[PDB]
Amino acid sequence: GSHMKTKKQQYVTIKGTKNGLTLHLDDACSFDELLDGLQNMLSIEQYTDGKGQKISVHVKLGNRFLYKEQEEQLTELIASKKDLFVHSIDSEVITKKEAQQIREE
Repeated sequence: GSHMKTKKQQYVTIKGTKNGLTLHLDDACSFDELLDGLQNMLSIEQYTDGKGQKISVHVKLGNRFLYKEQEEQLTELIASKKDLFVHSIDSEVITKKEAQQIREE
């Protein structure tokens, strides 16, 4: 029946039906395996909107520190033809460190 709802703290929503891919995750220190899964699935399935595919991946996680490089590598495939409205951004913490990738292992 009718029931008034208050505000939310941590919600998840993914829109990829007749449009591009608009998803918004609002959770910190939590896994987004149920988010990244659909993200890739929908992008491969169909991102054909018809008017203007909105491919805005807004991962408002926080101090979760997601591996952008993991998503970026797959994004590179679309970046070569980023004529659509694609915009992905998270909430990582900038770290000024010399992370030299040198492995003698």
